[PDB]
Amino acid sequence: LRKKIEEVGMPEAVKTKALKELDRLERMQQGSPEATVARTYLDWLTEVPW
Amino acid sequence: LRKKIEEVGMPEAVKTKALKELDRLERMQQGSPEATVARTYLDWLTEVPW
Repeated sequence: LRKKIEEVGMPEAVKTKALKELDRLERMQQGSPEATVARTYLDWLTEVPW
Repeated sequence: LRKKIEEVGMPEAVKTKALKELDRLERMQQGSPEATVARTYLDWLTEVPW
């Protein structure tokens, strides 16, 4: 995702929101009830057109 | 469950979705409340006709 996110487009508050999940490292390979929401969140963040 | 996921069906995104949860239930043996959720989810997912 850090390959995916530094590409063309996004503004800089988007980048400050984009550096959120570097230290959201380990809760998705085991658990958690709200772990794929951040995965999906930055998927949505890199998915919308710019 | 590995065999039955591999034979019947499935669409490929669904098969990746199922295999990324089948390895995540390494928490078994008198618990957890999270193991019995995922095991019946995989039991429902391999009995619906694809």
